[PDB]
Amino acid sequence: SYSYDAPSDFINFSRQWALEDFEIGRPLGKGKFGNVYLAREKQSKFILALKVLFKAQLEKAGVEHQLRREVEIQSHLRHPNILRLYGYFHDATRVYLILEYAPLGTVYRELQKLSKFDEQRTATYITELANALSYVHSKRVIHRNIKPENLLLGSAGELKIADFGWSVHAPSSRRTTLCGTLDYLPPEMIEGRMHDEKVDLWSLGVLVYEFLVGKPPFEANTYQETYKRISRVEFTFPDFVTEGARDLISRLLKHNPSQRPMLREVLEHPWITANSSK
Amino acid sequence: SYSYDAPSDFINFSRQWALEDFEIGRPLGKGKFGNVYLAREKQSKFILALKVLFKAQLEKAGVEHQLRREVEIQSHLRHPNILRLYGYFHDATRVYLILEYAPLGTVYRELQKLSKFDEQRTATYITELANALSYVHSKRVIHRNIKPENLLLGSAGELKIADFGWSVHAPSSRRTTLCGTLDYLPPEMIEGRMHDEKVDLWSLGVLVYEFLVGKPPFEANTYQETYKRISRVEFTFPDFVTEGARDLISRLLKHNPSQRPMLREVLEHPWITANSSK
Ligand SMILES: Nc1ncnc2c1ncn2[C@@H]1O[C@H](COP(=O)(O)OP(=O)(O)NP(=O)(O)O)[C@@H](O)[C@H]1O
Ligand SMILES: Nc1ncnc2c1ncn2[C@@H]1O[C@H](COP(=O)(O)OP(=O)(O)NP(=O)(O)O)[C@@H](O)[C@H]1O
Ligand SMILES: [Mg+2]
Ligand SMILES: [Mg+2]
Ligand SMILES: [Mg+2]
Ligand SMILES: [Mg+2]
Repeated sequence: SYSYDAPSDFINFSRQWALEDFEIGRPLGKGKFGNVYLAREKQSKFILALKVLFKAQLEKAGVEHQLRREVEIQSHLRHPNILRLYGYFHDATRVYLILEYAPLGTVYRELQKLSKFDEQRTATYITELANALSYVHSKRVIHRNIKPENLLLGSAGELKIADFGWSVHAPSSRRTTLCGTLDYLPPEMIEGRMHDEKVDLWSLGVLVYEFLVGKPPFEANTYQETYKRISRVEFTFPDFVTEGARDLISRLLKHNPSQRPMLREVLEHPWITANSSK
Repeated sequence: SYSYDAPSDFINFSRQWALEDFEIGRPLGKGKFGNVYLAREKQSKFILALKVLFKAQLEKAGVEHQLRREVEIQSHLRHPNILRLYGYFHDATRVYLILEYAPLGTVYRELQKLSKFDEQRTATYITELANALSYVHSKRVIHRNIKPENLLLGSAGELKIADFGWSVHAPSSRRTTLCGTLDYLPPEMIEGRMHDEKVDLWSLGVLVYEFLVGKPPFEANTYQETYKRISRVEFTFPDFVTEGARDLISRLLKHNPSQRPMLREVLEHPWITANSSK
């Protein structure tokens, strides 16, 4: 049940994929269902990332259909600021995603090192991110999981959107995380609200805030308090956040999704154009 | 922060409550934040249930405000088929709910013993449940957690609705269980859909099915499959479920909440009146 509408054939980086095509290196990270390994295609010596997923853990979590969406959606996207998915294959026990290797790690880790980004580094990242999301949204795809952990850095330090495991086509009501006993709840208590590409515009506004401040705007001790802060749009600005940054953040963190700007208004925002290098 | 609009004064079952007012017996059950104990008020020797909740665990889960709703809502309800909450009190570390003692246990356990209920036992329970939910809904309260574990049995074998920890006033969009990182999700991805008292009509239909069949209609191996079965109303009937029972169940398990019958149509349904003893 692992036949996707996505490439599975050998690629000459200089016949179906096989595990014997790859040399394996250090783990680049640990996912929930397996590790992502630094890898190399043997013939071309091309460096890639090999995401290994265990079929047993995929099925016990019932996530086999969202994996299909991740593979099919990401493999058909071609953008300099989006992580390539060159193809996939599977054997008896594992599924392998052949991913573009991002050498400079996650924006999450870079934010940990630098504590907070200056306005120019932030505006440049937001330009790259808005460009990539514009391309994603032109395909009617919602990423729905935009956050520093899922933003990788290319060899030139540019942003690469990664982790399309939650991506869907707009509009959608699909949930992302399900917890608790559902057996007795009606549909109106388990189904998510209808949402579209404006979801990623909100996440983009959260990123502008955390890039400049060093912490997310709705941070709280419990899930419930964070839930209320988000639902009621309860956040405040430290005094060092400039007026132009406060304007862009406030325009993006709108409870009404239709009131959030188009990505082109973000790219042309005065604070962005004044501080971005791209 | 544990001052509720609910009784906290001593009651003569034959001055504020104190833990010294009660003799403690065996645990009647184990909740998520503490045990429910068989207890006895010393002066009157009146047998009750003492629900003990640890403030430290309540706050680390951020559930202090839903506890207020549970205490305030349940303590103002007076119905023979609803578990009384006589009052509450708290000390430095714990909150105590003084509950009516239900001698014959949960419907859950009775269903485990009998495997499945005959049509007459089922119809009688549904009559008692519909009567109690009619009273609850007359107060514009949604229980939102109707299931066999939360239905207790009085000394005469009658149903008693229990566990109002999820109860709210209609209409509502409050979630019941929150899981996963919310920090980057927009409101439309974390907020629940608007719902009202029709929620409990769906749960009632699930109960009719499980009472007669012995298993819930949307049972599945994963949360995701169960989610899809509920959202798409995917269930089938074993051949022994009679035509009248199939009619009542199908009328209640409507995806559109407004298409579900009033509780009075349930109480007057031909299958109910033909088989209920109440
Ligand atoms: N192409 C890549 N290049 C470099 N590092 C990568 C790449 N893909 C993944 N990683 C690293 O591996 C980690 C886990 O990958 P990820 O795709 O997020 O797994 P996941 O299970 O789908 N999501 P997560 O729960 O965060 O692990 C990431 O946080 C990165 O640090
Ligand atoms: N008044 C009562 N009389 C008799 N048994 C009771 C009473 N209240 C609770 N119990 C038992 O104690 C168990 C736990 O009580 P409950 O009120 O459900 O705790 P909870 O944490 O709010 N929900 P749960 O997660 O199921 O424990 C129940 O399943 C019953 O078996
Ligand atoms: Mg991730
Ligand atoms: Mg993920
Ligand atoms: Mg319970
Ligand atoms: Mg409960």
